[PDB]
Amino acid sequence: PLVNIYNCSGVQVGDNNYLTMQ
Amino acid sequence: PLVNIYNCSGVQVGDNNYLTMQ
Amino acid sequence: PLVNIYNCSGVQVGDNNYLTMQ
Repeated sequence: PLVNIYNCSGVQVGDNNYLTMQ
Repeated sequence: PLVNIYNCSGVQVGDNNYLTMQ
Repeated sequence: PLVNIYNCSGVQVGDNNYLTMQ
């Protein structure tokens, strides 16, 4: 359920097409 | 379900066309 | 379903044309 991330870059709950960045 | 992210950058629940940033 | 993000930058549920930023 709740995550409360407040990050500062790439993230994903988790599913198809895994993210990237640079 | 609920996520409650409050992040400060790129983020995907998770699906096709995985995100990018710079 | 519900996400309740309240972030402060780029984000996407997840689909085609993965986002960018700078």
